[PDB]
Amino acid sequence: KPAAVVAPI
Amino acid sequence: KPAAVVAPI
Amino acid sequence: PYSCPCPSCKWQGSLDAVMPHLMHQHKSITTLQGEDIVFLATDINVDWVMMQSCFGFHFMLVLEKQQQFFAIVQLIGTRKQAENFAYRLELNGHRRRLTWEATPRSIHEGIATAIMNSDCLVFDTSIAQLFAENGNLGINVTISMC
Amino acid sequence: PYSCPCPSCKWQGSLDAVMPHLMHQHKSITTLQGEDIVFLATDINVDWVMMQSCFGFHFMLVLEKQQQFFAIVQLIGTRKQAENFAYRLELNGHRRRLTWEATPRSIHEGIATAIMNSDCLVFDTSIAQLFAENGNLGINVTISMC
Ligand SMILES: [Zn+2]
Ligand SMILES: [Zn+2]
Repeated sequence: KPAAVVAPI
Repeated sequence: KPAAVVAPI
Repeated sequence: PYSCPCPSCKWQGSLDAVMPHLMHQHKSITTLQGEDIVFLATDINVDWVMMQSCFGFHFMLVLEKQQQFFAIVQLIGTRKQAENFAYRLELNGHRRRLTWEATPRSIHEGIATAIMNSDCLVFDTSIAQLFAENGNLGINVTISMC
Repeated sequence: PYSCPCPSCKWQGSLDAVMPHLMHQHKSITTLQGEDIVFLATDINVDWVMMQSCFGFHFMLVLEKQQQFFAIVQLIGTRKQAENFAYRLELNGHRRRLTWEATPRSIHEGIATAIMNSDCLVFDTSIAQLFAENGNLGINVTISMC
């Protein structure tokens, strides 16, 4: 699967 | 499915 | 040495003596035969306990309200025996489903430790209300071998 | 009239104007194409936001830490459009799996109301730690039509 590495707001 | 009707301790 | 798996009993003994103990002294715990059952806990406004029998074993099913609810399954057996199973707990309500899947604890591990780590199905009252009828909560419990 | 779905923006407008708004003014939100993806949120010790694109629509994926964590999916679209979908959120760790399945909220419904009712995946820190790498939490998000 595609994955997004997400940083916090 | 079989079901059990359970009272609280 | 094994202690009584029921969530006021100070009984201790061998593993082979656990089932006889539960049957003679805790006659009020219901047992259901089958690997896919509904644990219907009533008046969720506390511990509920039943046993599920399948694959030649007995599993203790526990719901506790401490508010948060904790649902867990424990094998009346050793850790080695428990590692051959997987359990699934599912709440189902109007177009919502919460599912928890894990290896059952042996009764030697107990459930205090699993509960304190939220190592089980954990849901709070608003959620409980959401899946529940009229203060009655149906938990679908499924056990499988791995 | 629709308001900005991002969990400090006071933008308001038509439904057709929502996507252009997000693309021009919130350029830092990542979008992933696909119906089965991993939302890998980093440093869980707060809001994380991304968008998932599938079935010709855009879904806003949100994780918020208020400690308890709330994970939710919202359709950039109407309630009527949202009712044609089901989403699944799954945490996976060592022989443990927590799953939440529901209908995505429209952005008109917002997520404050769903969050306050625990109408989403709700888990606390001990659980978060349990499914997480080194302060990084992978949520598998799957969207399907019904
Ligand atoms: Zn006893
Ligand atoms: Zn905005």
